Amino acid sequence: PTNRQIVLASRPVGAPTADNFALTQSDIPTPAQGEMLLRSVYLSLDPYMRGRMSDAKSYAEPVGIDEVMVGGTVCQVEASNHAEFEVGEWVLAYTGWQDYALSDGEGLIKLGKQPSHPSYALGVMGMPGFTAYMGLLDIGQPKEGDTLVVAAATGAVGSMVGQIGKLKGCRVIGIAGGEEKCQFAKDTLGFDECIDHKAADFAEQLAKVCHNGIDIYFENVGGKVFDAVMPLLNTGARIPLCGLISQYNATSLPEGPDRMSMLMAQLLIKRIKMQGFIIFDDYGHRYGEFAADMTQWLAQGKIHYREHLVQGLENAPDAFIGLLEGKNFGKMVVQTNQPR
Amino acid sequence: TNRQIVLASRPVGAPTADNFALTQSDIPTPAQGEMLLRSVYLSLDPYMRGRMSDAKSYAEPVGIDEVMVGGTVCQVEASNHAEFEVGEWVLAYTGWQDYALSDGEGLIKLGKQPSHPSYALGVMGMPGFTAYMGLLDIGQPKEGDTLVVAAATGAVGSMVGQIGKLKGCRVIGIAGGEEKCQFAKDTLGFDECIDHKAADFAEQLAKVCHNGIDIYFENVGGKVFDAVMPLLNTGARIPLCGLISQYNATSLPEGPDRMSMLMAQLLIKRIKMQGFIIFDDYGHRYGEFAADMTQWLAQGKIHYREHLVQGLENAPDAFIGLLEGKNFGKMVVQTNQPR
Repeated sequence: PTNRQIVLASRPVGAPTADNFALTQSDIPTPAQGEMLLRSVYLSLDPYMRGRMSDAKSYAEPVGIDEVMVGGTVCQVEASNHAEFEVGEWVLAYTGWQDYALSDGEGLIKLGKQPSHPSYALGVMGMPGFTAYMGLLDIGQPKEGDTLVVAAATGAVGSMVGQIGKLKGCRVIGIAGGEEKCQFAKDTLGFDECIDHKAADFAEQLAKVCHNGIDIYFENVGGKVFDAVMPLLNTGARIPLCGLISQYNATSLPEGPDRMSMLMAQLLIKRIKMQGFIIFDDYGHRYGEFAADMTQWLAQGKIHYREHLVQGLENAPDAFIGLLEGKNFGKMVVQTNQPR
Repeated sequence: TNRQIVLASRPVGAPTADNFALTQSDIPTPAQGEMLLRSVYLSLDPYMRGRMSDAKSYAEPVGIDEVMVGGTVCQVEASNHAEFEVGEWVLAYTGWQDYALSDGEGLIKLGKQPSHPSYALGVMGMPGFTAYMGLLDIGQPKEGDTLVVAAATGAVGSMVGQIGKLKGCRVIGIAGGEEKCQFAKDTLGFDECIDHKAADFAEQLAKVCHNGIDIYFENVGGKVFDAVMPLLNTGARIPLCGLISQYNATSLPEGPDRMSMLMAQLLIKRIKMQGFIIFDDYGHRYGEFAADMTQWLAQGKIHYREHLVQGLENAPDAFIGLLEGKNFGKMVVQTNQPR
């Protein structure tokens, strides 16, 4: 009768390794009046967690040494003394890489006692879909005929961005690692083109398919991908800035002269809006509209959601390492437990 | 004769007199549906430094032996348009010359006998409008926002700070040397103004920006932005209007590449950085701007300083003086006595 936990053993140096994570046990905490006990079924693994393990200054305190790794979870209520929550109720929570956690109410019921595809609340109906929706529609502001480019195209956020872009009237050009993912983005995700960033002539290929330039670049990756994108940006382009995965493993900045002023020069001469956003901020007023649109778009067949499910909490570290290596196909989720 | 100041050679580093040549040409003839404009006032502005360089930009570089570009206040010497009558004052973009042809694209301002017509190059023109569009549409100031703007006593910067103040911002200027900083505070209504020549500039800025920076109106870039960047708040906004500090640069700064550090900061602080060029199509906004600024002027909330230099042939030296920061207020050159 134990709460297993994956904790941060040490901060990664470059790419995370198994040694950076430790599996530990703890007595199941007891809900103390007005609280409830959540038991996890699904755990989301996402690229932004790499940043959360690092000491870099960020939007949140880094995960402490020997503290439980953080993350979104789909749980059911094991026991409740809240009691606006009944036992057996499924919930979207943020309880991290463990079996159990206490909660004073902050999640959202999803979708009750017997929901269909509850793991979807971690993907298309959850944070990655909402990230795409908010970033693309509010910052990108797609118009009919806009050219939209997004990297990590077959990943959770990117695939949502591309498909929402397509239904909003964009020409959609993906960027992804390897020909199989590029072919999947075109064949199944409805991308107009998808360019392999591993190709020796990656930048020329991108330029070739973006023959009318780029109006929206949804930024997930940074690094060499953004370097290929930048010269193709159109006047009045928009750049929703969501993540910079390519640099999360860096231990130093690139050599060579400082190009920071070149970025600023380009934003000016092309009149570009570049805007960062963090999806965990207070967008409560927007969840409902998002949920309504996405439910409709899924039903209309305009959204294809791919899930990558790994069994076992103890496999979360290797799965997470696998995710960062690009050995994932679609949104990565770990089933931590059999449901009750 | 139509005198012209032409680009003789592209500047290397700071412009010199040799980069400019004075030439003459026969006064052009308006050919039916056209008109002949005769300049009275010529605007001199920092962005012209960029127009002289070979750099890729929003506009084609000024050609060698071509007439220098710029906003002008002219009157109609002769018109066959003829929605324009002779003697009518106009805001145009005819550059550093006495005369030029026009098929109508300017705006009548303010008729045959306007008050302060040179103001259409300043508080009521491009610098005022630049400040207005950048600050209000991109900056979106709220009461209590801390606004920082460099080149604080320059034309755009002065307007940004004063519009910022009347929108409820705490306004911190940045300028070169103690006199401009004192003038910004005493005459332009800046709450503070920090000397960017000070060895502890960055700490001085941090000291007065004790609750951080919510809006940074970017005119300058370089060392100033380097001091600003760590002080930016979550949700900050950065209207990007110019980068004067690098207009003289012949190479990129040394040291490792910080492009990814800027991008990381824009993400973790959820910042909006947005370039804009004031010569784009904002025609639909001109009336609202003129109306708002007329009101703010009447309300005593806007102090406009003009620096008027006599003689077209002094435009090169005046402009060089402007870039050296030897200007006080908006630089205008009177090219001719009016008719």
